[PDB]
Amino acid sequence: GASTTIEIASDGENLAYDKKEFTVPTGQTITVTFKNTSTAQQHNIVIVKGGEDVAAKVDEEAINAGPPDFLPADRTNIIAATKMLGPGGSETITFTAPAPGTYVFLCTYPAHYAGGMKGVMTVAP
Ligand SMILES: [Cl-]
Ligand SMILES: [Cl-]
Ligand SMILES: [Cu+2]
Repeated sequence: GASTTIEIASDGENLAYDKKEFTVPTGQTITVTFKNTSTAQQHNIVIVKGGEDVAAKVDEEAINAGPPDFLPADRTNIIAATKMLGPGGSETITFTAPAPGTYVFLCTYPAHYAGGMKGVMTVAP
């Protein structure tokens, strides 16, 4: 199940990814390519350091941070994040997988996380 190279995309015009979960091996370099395949939406992907409580706080810092990237000033709670992609844009991010555990991924464009645009990165031991 575990993989070091992940391809993920938005689903149509909905506030959802085409993957709700993926697994990565701990301690190794991971490549994640996100494609905003929508025709009219803004999307990113943010992998946070922990679960739903961390994700909620990053989402709130994001909407306060505002346009155009909607990300917090620093990455203390972020494993990796793309920039805010327009329709048809894509980005590839790179990070050492952290300690084994479950890590929420989410889009921080306003209302999209609450709208269900989220998933879980499981990090295998
Ligand atoms: Cl692999
Ligand atoms: Cl972003
Ligand atoms: Cu989004």
